[PDB]
Amino acid sequence: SADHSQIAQTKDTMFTGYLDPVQAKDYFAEAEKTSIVQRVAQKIPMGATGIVIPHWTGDVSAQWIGEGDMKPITKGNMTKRDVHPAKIATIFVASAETVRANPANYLGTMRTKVATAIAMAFDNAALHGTNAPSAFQGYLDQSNKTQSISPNAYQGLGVSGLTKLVTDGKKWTHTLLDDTVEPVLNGSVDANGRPLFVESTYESLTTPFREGRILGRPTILSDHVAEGDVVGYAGDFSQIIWGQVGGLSFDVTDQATLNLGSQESPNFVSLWQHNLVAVRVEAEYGLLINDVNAFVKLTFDPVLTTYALDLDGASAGNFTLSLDGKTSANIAYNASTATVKSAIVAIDDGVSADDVTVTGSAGDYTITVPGTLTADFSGLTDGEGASISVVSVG
Amino acid sequence: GFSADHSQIAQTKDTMFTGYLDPVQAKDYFAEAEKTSIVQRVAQKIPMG
Amino acid sequence: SIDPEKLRDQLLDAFENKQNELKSSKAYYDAERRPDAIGLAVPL
Repeated sequence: SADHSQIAQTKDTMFTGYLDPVQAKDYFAEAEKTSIVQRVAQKIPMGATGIVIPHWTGDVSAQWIGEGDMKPITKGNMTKRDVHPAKIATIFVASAETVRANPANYLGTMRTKVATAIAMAFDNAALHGTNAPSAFQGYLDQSNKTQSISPNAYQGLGVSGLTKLVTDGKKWTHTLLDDTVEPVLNGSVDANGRPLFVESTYESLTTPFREGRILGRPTILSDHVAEGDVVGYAGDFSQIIWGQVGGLSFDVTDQATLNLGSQESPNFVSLWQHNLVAVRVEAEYGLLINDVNAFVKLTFDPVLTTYALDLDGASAGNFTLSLDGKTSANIAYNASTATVKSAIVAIDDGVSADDVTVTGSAGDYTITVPGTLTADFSGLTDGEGASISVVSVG
Repeated sequence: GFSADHSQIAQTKDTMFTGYLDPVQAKDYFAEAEKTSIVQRVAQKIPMG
Repeated sequence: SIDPEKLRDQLLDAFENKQNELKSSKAYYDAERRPDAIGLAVPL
C-alpha cells in the first residue's frame, strides 16, 4: 500500500524488532500523565444541550423609619449565564494485518496514548489556555495577580500571596504546585538555616510534598502544571466547574474513506481499497471559571506582568487606570503611548520611568508593569465595550 | 401599564424572568395528512425482477 | 374488509405467475428437455 507513510502504520521501521526474544516491556518508560483540573474542580452534570447557570444579583434593601413615616418600596434582581460543551478528537490508522499482529501491543498502547493526549489537552486548555475552544470560559493564567516564592515559600504564600487575595475580598482554599517547586520548599529556611516545612533530622519528605496542607489549605501536586514562568497557583478552586457529555468513545472501521490532506486541498484514500483499519476517538468536555481574578499565579522568582488595553468603539470621555488599587489621574481615549506611560508613573508609589513600559497606538495600548493592573472605563461617555486582559509574563 | 422592566414592580414580562414561563410545546393541530399514490391503487400489480 | 371479486382476480394472478417456478422443478422429476443437459461435443 502507501508503505512507511507518515500518516499510517504499515510495518514501518518501529517493528524491525518483533516476534523474537525482545526484552519484555522496557524498564525506563514513565507512567501516563494523569489529568489535574479533573481532580480539583467539582464535576458538574453536563448535557449535550449545555446548561444555564442562574445567579441572584439585586441590591434589595430596607430603611430605618420614624413612627408614621410611609414605608419605602424595593425590587430584587436575577441574571443568567450559559455554558456549552466542545469536542476534542483524533484518528489513527494501521494496516489490517498490523491490527491482526498487534506488534508491541501498538493498537492497545495507542488507545492509552490518545487518552493521555486528550486529558492533557483539557488541562492545557484550562490552565494556560493554549488552544482552548471558544466555548471554554476563562483559563487560570488569565488572572490579573502574581506572586514570587523564591527566597522562601512561607512569606510568599501565607503572607504576601494571601494579602493579594484578601485585599480583593477573594479567599484562598487550595494551592496547586509543580514538582519543579520542590527545591524552593526544601530551601525555605529560617535565619538559623533550619528548613520550615520539615522536622528535625530530616528523614521525612517535606510536608506539602506529601500532599499535606499549608496553613490549613490542601496542597495539590503535579508533574506538568508549570508553563512559561508560572510554577503553580493559589486561590478559590470552588470558582471552577467542568463537565463531560460522554466517554472517550473509541470506534473502528475497515471500510470508510479518509482525507490524508486538508479541506482546502484533499488527498483521499479508501480504507477498504488500501486494506487499512482506522480508529476514531472523541470526547466532549466543557468548562467555566466564574472569576479568573480569584487566583494568584506563583512564579519561581520576581516578574513583570503585561496587559492588552482595548478601547474599541470608545468615542467620548476618559478612562481611569489603577495599579495595586491606587488610581491614576484620568486619560483620554485618544491619548499618546508616552502620555499613558507618564500617567501610570504619576501614581504616588514605587513606580519608575525606567522599569515601566508602554507600547502600541492610541486606544490599543499594551502596558508592562510590576503589579496588578485594573481599569475603570465608566468615564467613557460613549463607546462602551472597552476591556482589559493579561496577555503574557512581561 | 408600566415599563418593560420597571424599577419598583416585578412583572412576567421583566427581563429578570427570561428562561422561565416559556410557552409549552404542543402537537400540530393542523397536520395535513400525507398524500399517497392513486396509480398504485387503480392499476393491476404484477411480479417483477 | 376486502372486495372478494378483487381478491379473486388478485390471487388468480398471484397463482398464475407462481406456476412458472414449479415448471422448473417438474422438469427434473420427469425428464423434460432441460437446456443445460445438452452435451456440447455432439454435432448439431
